[PDB]
Parts: sequence; structure tokens; C-alpha cells
Amino acid sequence: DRGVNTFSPEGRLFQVEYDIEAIKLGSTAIGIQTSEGVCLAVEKRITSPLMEPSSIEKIVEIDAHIGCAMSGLIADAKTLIDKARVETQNHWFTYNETMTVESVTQAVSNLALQFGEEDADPGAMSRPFGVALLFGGVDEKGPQLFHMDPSGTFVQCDARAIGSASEGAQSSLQELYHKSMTLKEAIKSSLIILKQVMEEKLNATNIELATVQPGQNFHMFTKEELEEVIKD
Amino acid sequence: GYSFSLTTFSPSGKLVQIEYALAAVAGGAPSVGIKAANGVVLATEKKQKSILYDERSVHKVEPITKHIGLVYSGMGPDYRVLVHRARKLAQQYYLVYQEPIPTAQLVQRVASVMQEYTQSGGVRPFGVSLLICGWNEGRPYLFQSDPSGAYFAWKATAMGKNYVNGKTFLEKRYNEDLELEDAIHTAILTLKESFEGQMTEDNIEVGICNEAGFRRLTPTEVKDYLAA
Amino acid sequence: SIMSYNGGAVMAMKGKNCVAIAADRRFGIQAQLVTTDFQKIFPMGDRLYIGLAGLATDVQTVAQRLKFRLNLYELKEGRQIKPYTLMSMVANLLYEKRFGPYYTEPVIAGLDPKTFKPFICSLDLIGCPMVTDDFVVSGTCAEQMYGMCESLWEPNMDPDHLFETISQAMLNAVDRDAVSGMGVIVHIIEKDKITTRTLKARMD
Amino acid sequence: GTGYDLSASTFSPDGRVFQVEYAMKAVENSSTAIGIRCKDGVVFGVEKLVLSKLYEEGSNKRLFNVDRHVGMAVAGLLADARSLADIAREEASNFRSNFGYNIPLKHLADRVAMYVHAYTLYSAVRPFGCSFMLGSYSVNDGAQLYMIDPSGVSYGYWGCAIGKARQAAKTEIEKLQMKEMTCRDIVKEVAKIIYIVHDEVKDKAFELELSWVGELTNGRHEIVPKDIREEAEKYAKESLK
Amino acid sequence: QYDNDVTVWSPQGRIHQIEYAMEAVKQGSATVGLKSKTHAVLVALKRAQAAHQKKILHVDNHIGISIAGLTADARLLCNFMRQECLDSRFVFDRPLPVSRLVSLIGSKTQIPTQRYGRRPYGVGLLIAGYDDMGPHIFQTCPSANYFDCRAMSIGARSQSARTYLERHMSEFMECNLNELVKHGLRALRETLPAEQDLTTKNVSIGIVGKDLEFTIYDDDDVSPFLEGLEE
Amino acid sequence: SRRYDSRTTIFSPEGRLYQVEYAMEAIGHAGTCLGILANDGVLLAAERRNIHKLLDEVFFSEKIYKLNEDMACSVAGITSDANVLTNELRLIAQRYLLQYQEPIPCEQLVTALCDIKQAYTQFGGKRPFGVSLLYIGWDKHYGFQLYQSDPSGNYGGWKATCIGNNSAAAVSMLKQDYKEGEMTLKSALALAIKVLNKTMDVSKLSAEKVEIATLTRENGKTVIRVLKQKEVEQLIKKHEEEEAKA
Amino acid sequence: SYDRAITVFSPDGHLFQVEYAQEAVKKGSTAVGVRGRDIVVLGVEKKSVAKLQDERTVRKICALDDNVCMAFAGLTADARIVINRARVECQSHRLTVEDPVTVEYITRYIASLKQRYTQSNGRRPFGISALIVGFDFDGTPRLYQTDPSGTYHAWKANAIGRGAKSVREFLEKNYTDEAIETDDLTIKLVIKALLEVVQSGGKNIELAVMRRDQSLKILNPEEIEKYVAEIEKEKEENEKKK
Amino acid sequence: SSAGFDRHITIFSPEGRLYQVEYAFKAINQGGLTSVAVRGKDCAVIVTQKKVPDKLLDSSTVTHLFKITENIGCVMTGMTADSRSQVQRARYEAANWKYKYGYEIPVDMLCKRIADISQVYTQNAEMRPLGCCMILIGIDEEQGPQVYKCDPAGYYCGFKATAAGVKQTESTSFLEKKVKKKFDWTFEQTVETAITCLSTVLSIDFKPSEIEVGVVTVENPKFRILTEAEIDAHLVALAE
Repeated sequence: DRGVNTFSPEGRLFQVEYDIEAIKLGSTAIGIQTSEGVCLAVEKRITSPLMEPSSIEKIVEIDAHIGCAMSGLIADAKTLIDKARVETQNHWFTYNETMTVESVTQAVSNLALQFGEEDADPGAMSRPFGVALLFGGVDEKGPQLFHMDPSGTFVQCDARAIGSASEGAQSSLQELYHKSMTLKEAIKSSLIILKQVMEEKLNATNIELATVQPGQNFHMFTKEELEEVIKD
Repeated sequence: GYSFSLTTFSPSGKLVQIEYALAAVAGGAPSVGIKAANGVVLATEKKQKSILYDERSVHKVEPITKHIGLVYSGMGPDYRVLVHRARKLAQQYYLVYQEPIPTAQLVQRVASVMQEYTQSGGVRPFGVSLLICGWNEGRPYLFQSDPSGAYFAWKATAMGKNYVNGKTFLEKRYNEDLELEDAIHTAILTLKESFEGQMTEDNIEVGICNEAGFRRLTPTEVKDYLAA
Repeated sequence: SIMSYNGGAVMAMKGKNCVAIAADRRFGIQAQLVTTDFQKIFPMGDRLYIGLAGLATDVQTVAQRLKFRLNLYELKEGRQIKPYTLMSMVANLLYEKRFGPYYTEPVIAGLDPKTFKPFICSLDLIGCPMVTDDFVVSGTCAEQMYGMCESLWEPNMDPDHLFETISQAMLNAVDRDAVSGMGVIVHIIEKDKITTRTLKARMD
Repeated sequence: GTGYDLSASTFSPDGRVFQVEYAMKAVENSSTAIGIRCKDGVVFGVEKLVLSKLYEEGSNKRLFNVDRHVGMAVAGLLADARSLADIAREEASNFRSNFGYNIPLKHLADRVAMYVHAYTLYSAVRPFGCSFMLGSYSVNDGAQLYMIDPSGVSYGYWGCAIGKARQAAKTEIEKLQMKEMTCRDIVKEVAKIIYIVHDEVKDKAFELELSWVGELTNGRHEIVPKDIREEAEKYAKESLK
Repeated sequence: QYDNDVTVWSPQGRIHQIEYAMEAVKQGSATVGLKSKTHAVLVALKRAQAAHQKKILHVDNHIGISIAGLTADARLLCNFMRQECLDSRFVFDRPLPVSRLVSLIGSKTQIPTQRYGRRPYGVGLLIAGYDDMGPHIFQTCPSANYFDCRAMSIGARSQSARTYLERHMSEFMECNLNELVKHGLRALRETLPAEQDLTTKNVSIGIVGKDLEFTIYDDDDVSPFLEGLEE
Repeated sequence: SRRYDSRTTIFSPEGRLYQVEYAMEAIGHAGTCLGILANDGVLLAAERRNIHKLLDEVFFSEKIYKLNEDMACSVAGITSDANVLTNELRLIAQRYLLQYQEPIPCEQLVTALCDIKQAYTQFGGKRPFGVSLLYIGWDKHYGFQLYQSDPSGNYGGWKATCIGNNSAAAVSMLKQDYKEGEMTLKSALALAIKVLNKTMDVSKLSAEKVEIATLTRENGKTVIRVLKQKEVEQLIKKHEEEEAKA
Repeated sequence: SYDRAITVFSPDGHLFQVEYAQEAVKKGSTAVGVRGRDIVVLGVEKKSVAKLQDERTVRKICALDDNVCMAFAGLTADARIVINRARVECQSHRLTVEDPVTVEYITRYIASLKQRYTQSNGRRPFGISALIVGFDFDGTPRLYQTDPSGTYHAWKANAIGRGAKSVREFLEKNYTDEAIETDDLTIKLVIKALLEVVQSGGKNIELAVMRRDQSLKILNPEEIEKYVAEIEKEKEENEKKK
Repeated sequence: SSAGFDRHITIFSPEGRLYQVEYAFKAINQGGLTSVAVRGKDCAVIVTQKKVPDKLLDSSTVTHLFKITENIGCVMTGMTADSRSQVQRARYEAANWKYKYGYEIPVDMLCKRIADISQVYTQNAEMRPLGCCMILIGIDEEQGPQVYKCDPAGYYCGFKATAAGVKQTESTSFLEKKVKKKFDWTFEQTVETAITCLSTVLSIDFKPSEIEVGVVTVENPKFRILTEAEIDAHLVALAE
């Protein structure tokens, strides 16, 4: 047998290298930024024609100006999201201002490699979270997007896809980006990418879409605010 | 400290470490305990393996209080622990009720401990089965505990190395109306069948429980009795 | 004080082969009646009774904890308890709280279920047992019963004289106290029977 | 499998704590730190193997100052060595604070050894990998020298050569009479030994490190003056010829 | 098997877990740092893979760091250093030196190498600072062993830079600031697969001295130090 | 400290725990026990194993116990582990009395125990308890109550049960010869003496390899009584005669 | 204390303890739930009746509060613990907030409890998959579901336990608006569904029904037999039609 | 026989043995030393064996004899790092006894406590039993001389003459030949016979530099080791 904080003959922890293979089984999500806001789209991966699709919450709100998409194990995420929220509020409590997305992502990453049997484990943490997050929000310096792995190495990006088929779709998303691209073109591109990568179909129910454009707060697209653009 | 049990259920449903401990008392310096109306008798056997060894320094029959005795069959080092624990519980009972503790309660608590040392963190079962005598409200009492935590109220039992051949010998001789003079003869003669070589006093220890207090007999008495 | 916040009185005597115990049955708060059927005498086994006086909440708390321990004792090994053992148990129970104590003054009365030898005892706020052959007293009207039982009691007493003795003393001792009275309850024990009685008292 | 060597809380049938026998194999792979005692004090000596021409002279020091009158010369893993050094400093401070005077050497060595010994019994730790030395001088006691191993032993000595070249330095110090020599006709002999023992085939180059304690310094533990070191190196290079 | 735990010496006195951790430093982006007579410099590579993470941090006005291992565990040591320096300033009112700080950091890292269920920190560090005795360059490895060097570098294929420096060793202590910068940048240039040249979107440089408090330069302020290259 | 553990609490590949279903394998080799409820009482029978020159009749009994004024148990597994569960039950009942000043219903007392050995299957690292039981009692809400328990915190009420060696044959022969609400305490003992010698491996009962207890209510009070050798002798003789009637 | 890693990842993510806990549910007792227009139905079944058992004691339909009910399809010892914790939390919530709980609240609570035991040291995951149902304020019947991993989704008609695959396949082709019109109709669906996994007819059924402000109900075998005979007559008529 | 982890920790095997202690008992024979102790009417003597292969070593810190208290002695055998721990423990226990009870501590209670501790290890697994012995001498007021011993299994007994180390068998075999025709052993028959035993066991013609002796006599109870001038006397005496 082996332990949880054991290295391999490559400088690679074991539990993390094993968990990263879990996200290759989850659904896909795409996040994009521009000069006038960001965009987050996600898939639902329905199974049966009896589940209420309005119960699948994959795009949540951290605050009025931050968002989040998640992939992998939807359960392990519920422990991090709350934390983020808490942190944000405490900031507003002590400094009467809004938290940066860099700060939020850093505070969340600080909780990734806290696991082991030595300590009394009051937090009981025994293994890493298998999830991949995708934040996004406005700040003091324009809009920002970020990416997080289960190892706590967040890095800023411009347009990123995560999930099962986030290998070839990243190429297509690598072609269709220009600094002066607008929001509408980005949304259409992400939608057509999800269409080509998805299996069943593209309905206004099997997707979640959100924006954090400046001036406004976090927003989720309605069932009627979606189909008006899918008519391509 | 380790926190997990080392005694565990086997596929057949039996705890195996308990059996392996019960195989230790097999070699345990045979002992004997007999019951009569005027008291009770306990008798051990010693195995001094040299003349250089001493005799008036090591004692197997150790008292608990003024009316309760004790003897063992197995691991010596694991017997003083129980002696000390019992001498503590007796004093606790006294301090609480201001009255000597009866025998059955003592056996109960000792067995509770011998069982608590069966599914705790990083320990093993003991390697001894005790035999304890007492006197209460005008009646004797003899009890035998096991490494598993179970105690029976026996009547002229035996344990040690040749117990299967010591209880059948003890069945065909217990009249149940004996005095505290020939029960000692029976005790001696029983282990006399499980003794190699010439017997004497220094190779034997005895104790009795009459209505005056638990006592240990000095070599003079054992010699007087050894004369038939 | 705090002890006299409510009020109480209890007494016990000894005879030839029968003992007795008595108490008052008032409940009030420092000047005022609330009810006249308060219980202070509890049976701890057969042929063995205990009476408490002082603070009522501590009265009940002690009764309950004592029943707890006594039931566990009886179940562990099957024997009706002896009086001296009960005295020692109450001593321990009251001394465990030397700092932050209760405010009850117990009184025990019973026999021995091997010779029917009578026995009575009185403890204190912290467990100072005082065995007496004459009698025992506990409450706020103590000096009004000491001088009363020291003038009537005699060594050997028949049950009827024992009942006529403890009653007059108790009544004429509470009739000179204001925070105790409004009824009297008596229990007489015997080798094979028990008799419980209530007397005629003044309700002023 | 066997599993007789994967823990300290395990005796081999013959009777051996193999983990300590393993840890004491690191010392056999490190460089030498001989040290010898005279009529006036103690004198250490160490060779530092420069691995690359980038490091500076004065790094990876193997000579520590534990107290005003006590020094340490180590061999093996240096992290454990620094840990033990701060342990010893702590002990001496607490002592001087409780009793009110400078701690002797016997007591300090016994305490440190009983500390390092607590690691050869349990399965929650591993034995150390460093064997170290200690030396002091006083007016009441005099010269004192001691050595400690990874198992928790502590014996006196006239001169020890803990490290890789043990037998060689031992048999080269035996040809000496320091009990008759003072604290100046000695350093040059230390240098001669350190030079005659080391080889230039398996290793390229090295650097010397010395220490001092006794009457020349009046109790204090200090580095050797540069002129004395130069004289010593000159004699050593003249005799090696 | 003597490889799965950190409390098992091998028959030849080798703790395999510490070596396996060390093998995590020879996979990250390379970093370099050399010393002069008055200043201290640090550089990096920022291997983008199309964005990547930063590779230099700030500890205090006179001390800075460069990391080449696991980014999660490096923030821990960074916090440790910041708090130690804050404490030394709060109590004594004086900038904490570099030697005592590196000694503290070394002690902090030795414990988990001596007990159960723990793992050693898998990050190497380059430290640059300045105090009364001049500048100082320090190196730190997973094992609690710290050196004091005139020039060093860490990461993959860092042997070529080491050789180039050993050949150019006897040239520092008199060069100016920009000369030091050019020397370092042309030393780093050898850790590439002869198919790429150093640019502005890769290099990040920090500089400290007796007249400046560890200034960092981003991709938009590195261009001034690129002129003067060859093949 | 990892190559010496069995982890003691692990879902097997098929979704089953192993230690529990093992202890259940030893439970089936302990003292046969049987329990019946009748319109006017509740009876509990048991079989003994020790027959030697022992100091019998020293205590109230060897397999039957007591928990309060109106309850009793008939544990049929390992004795050492059982000597503590009785203590736990007594503690529980006395705490309930201390708080609510009323006798404890039986279902509460069964649940508060079936929760104590559930943790031993989830937390800790300890081997669980290896005893199944049979509780009898009386309460003012449902009247007479007989209940069961199992090593993994699992319980269920019944009309008539048997556990221990050869419990299945008894449960089979018993679900036919039991009239619903057409039973008394005079025929229940007869059916008990019947199934016990129809199940026990001995040719016949000597009234010394058996034990019986009855719980009833007589003039408000509740009586839990064991039968003397003479009563059981009369019972076995009447059973012999009744069988002779065929 | 016990601080050891019980559940851990694998070369494919594949947390093994959960994959195993999910196998017990595949052999437990079938359960069915339905969310009608103004009624909710629970038809737990697969009961092994022995004729000598008090039906009260072993039930498997439990009330956490006047608003909420529940059913489970696995180990019972753990289900009892879960239900007790949930009742405690329902009362605490009714205490702090001056209004009763909502289905989603307690479902999320149970899910967090299930997930905590897939990450904590010394703890072992639960082995139950519940089936909650309730009536939120303003009516709005609600049926949810849960797994030992910590997930939960709102279903219209879902089934668990053994034989739940056939039940789902049969239900997805029969649940229709024109089929759900009255209280008597919602129930017939559950009986027709359970008739498949059923072994020997309507001898093993513990139907219930939650309506607006009844707070619970359980049926006696009389109406069960009546409904069974009605279903038999409908089947005979349909067969005559074919 | 064997099954499972019965050789790597303190647990019972099928036959009923604890193999770990049977293994630890072989640790004493590692150091390759030996020791003995005897007593007579008013004395108690303990002798050992000294060795020094190297010449660069202060022959003043190399000693197996220690001072538990002004009236008690002790000799150790086997390992050299676990014995010092036992010595410190004994000293602490004795001082605590005198601080709590008001009078000195006898030998019996000391041996008892040491054996209790040394046994605590034969039950738990996290720790291992120490490889060492402990053999004490002390004078009392009633019984007089007292010799006691301890092994790494929890046992403790009183003796008239005992030996320990690697040659314990032959030593005790030779010792149990003189006690038969015992005689008045005042002062010169205890040291002489001890050294005679050691010589007849090793047959090396000892010299006055490779032995240490400790004596306690009713006349002067205090522990005292010896001076080489004394050993020279006895050696020139019995060498006739």
C-alpha cells in the first residue's frame, strides 16, 4: 500500500496525478473574456427524460461581480464555493471594498493541498478535490478570467475550455480569438463549438450561459433569452 | 499510540488471539483450588531451576484484602498488573461503602478489565486465568476467570498443564461434606500426580480462607502436612 | 439565611424492636404558603426510610440521585441495602460537592434484615454522621425538640407508646415555629408491618 | 517479506536494530573531521570538499560554537547537525538560567545523547545520520573531549577521527605524543594528517578549517588566526614533499 | 520496499523520497542569479503553456526570491519569511539579515524528513538580498541544506549555464548594472533547444542594491536590456 | 503503522461488510434461545451448555438477566462482550427515569443500544460486538413486547422467535403451530417444551439442560419469575403424557 | 483517535468505496415515488413478510416533519441515523427561522452529510439512497433523490433499489398528463409498476399518500386488494382489445 | 510455528510464545561481555569484565558500574545506550520515593518498579523491549545483603549468586558447585571465588587492569568501587 502525501519517481504527487484523470469524464465548459465583459457557457449531459433539468446548477454566483463554472465532481466543489463567498464578504467587512479575482482564486487555491493523516485532522481532510474551476469577473483593472487545477496553481488566461473533450476544442478556440473581438461573436463561437463537440443536440435547456459585463452584475440567461441567438 | 484492534473475527466467527493466549496457560505451573464448608484452599507449584535461586523472595499467592485471596496459571509478569488493579478497586469500594468488598463484584470488575484489553488500541490479551477465593456472610466462594473476560462459579476445579487429568481425579473424590483438613490432602495429592521428581515444601505454596482471614502457610505447616 | 428560605423539620426515634420517623408537610417561600402536601420521607428499600430537610430543590435532587445509585446497586448484586452502607453513600454524595454544595440535612431510619436491629442516623451539610441511640433531629426547630425529647424518652418503648411519644413532641415543637407546620406525617416500622398515620394540627 | 529492517521497533532474530546500522553508513560516506586534545586545550580539524567553483569559502560550515567554551565538529547530514547544535545551545542556556553557572561537558553530552537515543525505539521516527564531537577547557576541570554517535553513545577520547578515513587518521595520530606537546606544536601536525589522508584521485580539491580552545584563547572558542593557518599549510606542503 | 516512506533508510544510507522530491526541481522553468560587488540580480523564463504563471516574488524591501518547484508550497515559505521579517521589525526595529532567515527556513524544512505521514517540500529557491556586509545570494533545496554562492541557476538543462558561468566567473565585482544584466541574460540563453531566442514575453528580472529596494520588471519594461545580442 | 491494520470497517467489492456477517456465523453456535408472547404474559426459554460438578444456582440465573422493574434479556452470543451491554442498558433506563421520572419504554431502550454498535461498524477501528439478544417487557402504550437485535445495529419486533443453534428449523415449525390471538400462558409453555426437545440435539430434556422465565402483571405490579426444578419437572412430565395421548 | 485514509482515488478517479456502497442498493428493497398534480405517492415494496412480524416496527416510510416524508433502499441502521439527524436539523431550523423548512434545504443538508464522509478520516460512507417527497409552501409538490456520493436531482418519477431499471423503463413510457388526472389514478400507476418486480402478487406493499394538509396516510390491505382486482380487470379488458 | 505478523511485534503465536522477547534476549550476547554477583554474611560483591582495544581512549569514562544512590549499586549488560536510560530512571524513582515516603527505598521495590516498566513494552506494539539486564546490590537493616536482577520480560527475583552476559550458563553451572559445601564467606571468599569463577570460565589469567568490583558491607554500607592497589593485593594473594 501507499500514503496520500507520497511522491513518485518523477517529482509528481500520486493522488493529484490520479485525480486529474477524473475531469476527463465530466462535462465541458468554456470561458471567454473580452474588452467589455466575459462569457461562461456549460453543458448539462442529461441522462433520462424524467429529470427536472432546472435542478442542475453548474454556474453559480460568488458575488455581484464574480462567477464560476465547474467540472469533474460536482460534490467536492460545494465546500470551496462557500469558502470563496465567505472570504469576499469578510473583505468588504474590514476594508469596505470589493475583492479581486486574483485574490479570490488565491484564497481558494490555498485550500487545495491541505490533506494528510499526521495532523489530528479536525478538518478531516483526507484527499484532494477532483474539480476544475473557471472563474470570471470585473475588477479595478478590466475583466479577468482564471483557471484552477486540483493542485493549486491558478493562472490567468484569455479563453479556455475544460472537461472531457477539452483537447481539440481548445484548438478551435485558439484560432477564433482577437483582442478586439466583441461579446456577441465570442458567444456564437462558443455555442457552435459546443454544438460540434456535443453528442445529442443543442437545445436552450441543455446549456447554461452567463455574463459579467461591466456596469451590470452577474447574469444568467433565461430560456427565452437564449433561443433568440441559436437561430443561426 | 496505535489506535486499532489487533484481535479480530476470523471467517469462522472465532477470535483466534484469545485461543492463542489460552494456549499459554497450558504451561502455567499447575494450580489447584478446593472448596469446603469451613473455608477454601488454594495451592500452586513452583519450578525453581537451581539451588542458587532464593525462596523467601518470590510469592505467587498474594492477598487482596483481609478476606480475599488469589492465584494464577500462566504469565507472571502479566499477573502483578491485575494484583495491583484489584488492590485498587477493593480500596475504592471500601472508601465508598465503608465495608469490605464481596468476592463476586471483584471478579466482575477484574474480568471487565481483562475484556477491555481485548478490542482496544494496540494491545494483546493477557496470558493468565486467575483463581480467587473469599468468604462472605458465612459462606465460602471460589471463582475462575479467563483471558476472554468470562468467569464461572466453580467447585473444586483445576487448571494448568494436566487439568483434563486433574478434574476427573477430583470428581471421584469430592464428598461435599468435608472439613478443612482433608481437602488440603486432596489438593496436595492431585498435583502429586503432575510432579516430576521428589517433592518437598520449597516446591509448593498454600493458602486458606477460613472465618478468620486469608492466610498463607509457612514452610513449617506445609512440612507438617507433607507428613501424610 | 438560605437554609431557612423554605422551612422544614424532621425527627426520628428508636424503641425496642421498632423504629419511627416523622415530618411536617408544608411548602412555602420565606413567608408564604403554597401547598400542604409536600413529601419529605422517601423509602430506600423496605424497612428503611430517609427524610430530608432544607432547600427543596436539593431535597428532590438528592432523592433522585440516591434512587439512581440504589437501583444500580440492587441490580448489580441482589441484596436489599443495609443502613450503614446508605449512610456512607450519602456521605460520599454530599462531600463530592465540598465546594458548591447542597443544603439538605438527611436523617435515616431502618432495621437490619438479619436480626431486625434498629438503627437511626443524622448527617450534616457535608457528611458528619452522628449515630445516636436516643433519637435524631434535623431542621430549623431543633432546639425546640432537643429539650422536648430529652424529657419524655425512655429506653424501652412499645409501639403504641412510641407513637404517642414522637407525636406530642413533634406537634408541641412545631407549634412554636412559624416556618414549619401545617400537618404531620408519621411512619412506624415493625418486624412484619408498617403503619402510616397523619395527625390533627393547627393551620395557623 | 522479511520486514525486519523497515522499522526501529523491530529486533532481528540475531538481535540487531538494522535501521541504526543503516543510518551509521552515511557517516562512512562523508568527509573527515578529526580532533585531538593536548595539555592546554583542544584542537579540531576539518576538510571541506569544494564541489564547484561557484560556492564561496565559508559556506556549509562544519564547525559550530555551542557556548562560550564549547564547540562542535560534525560529519554526515548537516541539517540534523544544525538541529542538534541548537538543541545543545538550548540545554546550556536553560541550565545556566536555572543553576547559575556554566554547564560542564559530561552533563551536556549525556543530555544530548539521551535525546538522540529516543529515536531508536519508536516506529514514528527515524534515527539521526550524524556523528558529532564536543570539546571544552576550564581552570578547574581542564581539557575535555567527547564524541557522540547516531545510537546515543558518549565516550571520552584522546583523539577521534569520525568520518570516512577513520583507521588511517587513527594510525597516523597514534604516532604522536600530544600529552607532552603544547597548543602550538600541534596544529601543523593536524594539517599534516589531513593532507596525508586525503587523496587527489577520487576527489579534486578541498579546503581546511580549524578551531581553538584553551589557554591561548582563555576559555573562549575561536577560529585560528590566518597567519597561524598559513604557517600550518606551509609546513604541511613542505613535509608532503 | 524502501521507497514509499520517508522514515526508512536504505542499505546504503539513501532516503529515496528526498531524491524523488529533488527530481521535481529539474523539470520546471530555469532561473539564474549571480552576485556583483554592489548589486544582486535574478531572472527567469516564464515558459508559457497560451498563458502561464509568474516565477518571481517579493519578500521585503531588501530580500526577494525566485522559485522553481511546486507553486502551492512556495507560497507557504514566502508567508513564513514575510511574517518573520515583520516580527523582527516589530520587536527590534531593524531589517532582519539574510543568514539568520535562511537558517530559520532550513530548520522549518527538516522536521517532515524525520517522522511519519509527512512529505518534504518539493521546491528549490534562489534568494537575493543586501545588508551591512553587502549583497548576498543564497540557494535552498528540499533537503534542509542551504549554500552561499557567487552564481547559481536551477531547472532543466541548467548545466550549460553553470559551465558558462564557471568560464565567466572571474569577471564580476566590477561590471556595472546593465553589464551584469547582459551577462546573466546571455548565460540563460543557452538553456534552449537552439530553436528560440529570448524575448519580452518570456523574461522577468528583479534587481536589488544599496540604492534600490528590489524592483521587479515586467514584460513591458524588459526591452531596454535586450540590445547587444549575437548568435 | 499501515501494514498491520485490517481497517476494520470496509465495504467489500459486493457491498457487504465481512466482520459483521462473520460474527453472525458464530452467533449460530451459541445457546439456543426462544421467545413467545401470549395474551396474558410473555415467556422466554433458553438452553444451557455447562454440565459438570459446578456451583449452580449461585446467582439468579446464568443466561437471563434484568434491566429494570419491567424488562429482561436473553443474550445468546459471547458472554464477555455481553456483560457490558447489560450495564449500558441499565444506565440508559436509570437516566431516562432520572430525567422524565417514569419507566422507560422498551423500544427506546432497544434503539439506544442498536445505535451504540453501529458506530463500531463505521468509526474507530475496533471489532464490533458479537451478540444477538431477545428483550421482553411491558409498557402502558402497547402492552407486552418482545424484541430482537443483531450484531450490526438491526432490530425487529415479532410474535415468536428463536435464535442460536438450529433457529431456522424452529422458526419453520413455529409459524404453523401458533394461533393468532388464540393463545395463553398455559399452552405457550407447552409449545416451548415441545419445540425445545424437537430442536435440541439431546434425546430428551432432564430439566437440567434448560431454563425458563415468565413475565406477567399481578395486581398492578410486574413479576419476572424463574421456575424451580419441580415446576419444570411437572411440565416435562405433562408434555410426556400429552405426547403419550397419541 | 483514528486518522487514516479510508476512501481514496484510483488510476481512473474511480473512488472505490462509493462504487461499492452503490452495490448494496442494487440488492435492497425496491421503492417508487410519484409527483401527481395535487398528491404525492410512495409505493415502497419488496417486503419479505413472514406472518409473525409486527408491521409497525419495520416500516421504511418515515416522517421527518409534518411537511416532509422519506423512503430508503439500503442498510437500515444508517438510515435511522440519517433520519434522526434530519429531524434534529428540521427542528433547529424551525427554531431560528420562524417558518418551516423546504424540501431543498433538508435535501442539501443530507447531501452535505453524505459527502463529508467521503473525505473525512476514520469515517466510512453511508450505504443508502433516499427518496424524499414533500409539499412546499404554495403547494408545489416536490420529489427529490440522493446517492451516497453527495449528489441530488429533482425527478418526476424515479425508482431505486433492485429492479429499478425495469421500473424506470416502464415508467418513462407511461407517465403522461392525460394519465395523471385524479388521486385514484396516481396510485394505480405505482401498483402497475411494482407488479413487475413483484414476486407473488399484492402481498408485499406499503403504499402511502401525501395530500394537502393530511400530513400522512397508510392504506389497509382491503383497498390494496380492491385496486389489485381493478388492475386485473383492466388488464383483462385490454387483452380482449388486442 | 508462525502465522501473520507474529515475529515483528508483541503478539501471541499458535504455540503461545512471544518471539520478539526471545529475539531481544540475544541482544546481550552482542557486546560480548559478562558479569557476576554473589553475597555472603555481611557483604555483596559484583564483578564484570573490561576491554579496551584502542590506545587513544580515556580509560575513565569506560565503566559499566554506576551509583544509583549512596547505599545501592548496579551493573548492566548488553547494549550501552539503553542501560543509561534505565540508570537515570532508577535514580529518579529512588529520589521520588525518598521525597514522598520519608525514608530510603529498598532494593526490592526498585527491582519491582523497573520490571513493571520493562514489561509494559511486552504488551504494546509501537515500542520494543530494551536489550539489557540490571543487577543490583544493597544492604538493609533486617535481612542484610540483597542481590536482585531484571530481564527484558518483566521478571524479577532474589538470588544468592548469579551471572549474566554471554557465558551465563557455564558461570552459573560452576557457581552451583560451591554453594553445596558452603562455608563462612565473610570478605575474602566472595571476591576470591568470583574472580576464580571468571578465570575458570575464561582461563586467561586476569591482570589488575581489566576488572571493576563494587562492595557493600554492613560495617560501611556506602557504595565504593575500588583502587587498583586493592586489586593488586587480592591478585597477588590468590595467585600463590
